Amino acid sequence: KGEELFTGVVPILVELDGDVNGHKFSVSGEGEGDATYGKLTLKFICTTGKLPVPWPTLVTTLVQCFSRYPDHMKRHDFFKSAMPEGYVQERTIFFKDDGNYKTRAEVKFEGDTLVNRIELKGIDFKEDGNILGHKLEYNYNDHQVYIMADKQKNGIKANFKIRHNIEDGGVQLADHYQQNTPIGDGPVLLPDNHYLFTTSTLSKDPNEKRDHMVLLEFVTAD
Repeated sequence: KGEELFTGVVPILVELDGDVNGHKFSVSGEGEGDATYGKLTLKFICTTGKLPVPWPTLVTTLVQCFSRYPDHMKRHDFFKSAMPEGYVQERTIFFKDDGNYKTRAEVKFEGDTLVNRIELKGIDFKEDGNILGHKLEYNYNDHQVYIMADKQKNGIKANFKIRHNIEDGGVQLADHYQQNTPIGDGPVLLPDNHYLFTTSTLSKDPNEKRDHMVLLEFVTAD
């Protein structure tokens, strides 16, 4: 099936066109993924200058096909089954007391690379609040994601809340809303409702002079 496209180490390209309050920017990302361990290792660069948001607010947007699916549930794996034709991923993210993101993304194979292309638009943000005022710590507090099949769209939806640590105290809520649909026409594994558990560690690279993000991530399903 598609599951076989991930048996070993795959390369990962992430491209991101964004516009937040008219602050326009871009992020490109390279890395690889090993679905057998749901291990992601990734570097992201603001190839346009300084990132007008804090890196953590883009972690979610910046590949759930790489999550390690234990043997007994390989049949619930929409993300690998949509491949290589891929899936669209649309999200809407509400930052409690600030604006929000609208993100479209195409997650397909291109040659041997898994490519996550993304458009991100944001409106209604306060220019001195925690997002545009760069007020969040460079840490990540993951949260599980409840995956639910959307039989009418032939794919899945999801709703989950990320907590962002606020410099000097507090947490910024980021209410997440997600649907995925398949791109190709093959059949797809519509899955039973389940969880995806993510641990995420953002580091820097001491030899990169651009505004950037090193990210190591693990995702496994249950």
